[PDB]
Amino acid sequence: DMYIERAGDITWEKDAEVTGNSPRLDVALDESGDFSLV
Amino acid sequence: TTDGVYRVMTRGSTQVGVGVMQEGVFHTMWHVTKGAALRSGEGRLDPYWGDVKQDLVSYCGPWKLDAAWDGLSEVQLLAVPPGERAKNIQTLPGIFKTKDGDIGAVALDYPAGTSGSPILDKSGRVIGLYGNGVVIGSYVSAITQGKR
Repeated sequence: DMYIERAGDITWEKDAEVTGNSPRLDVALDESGDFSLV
Repeated sequence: TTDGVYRVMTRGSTQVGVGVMQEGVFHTMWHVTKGAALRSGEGRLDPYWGDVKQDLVSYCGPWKLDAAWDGLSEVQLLAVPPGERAKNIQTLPGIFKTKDGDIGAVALDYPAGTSGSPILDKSGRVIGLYGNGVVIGSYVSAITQGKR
């Protein structure tokens, strides 16, 4: 029994928390959908 | 059927992921559902398209989301963590550089049950889903978008 419940509208929020850095990474994507570093 | 962001639940109950309803199609990550049919109230949502390498699946119809990160602007993760109200987290993506081109990436680390949460541009368009990524020891998620 997998099921869904609505959680919200899809909207941008002006008052959003801001955080996180912006790394530049070399990666490879294999046949199984897995990313790895290169 | 209504447009919006949804929890994906399983049976006590556990939240295994998140997805996006748009234009009558439900969008989530393959690793969340493994393509299983989904219950919505008294109705059933059957898988329509899926791809393990993209880690994406759509239900009721073909993949509808086609906006893309512009490569310069901040975006918002509309995170729906287990047990928490949907909330917006604004960030500037970094980049996954691959042999086949660059993909935006967000260096945000939420519980696994947040996988499938949408990432939005300033217009409110879904530019991809959260939850397939790499570890650098912080997690970084690709901004994973399908093809319409």
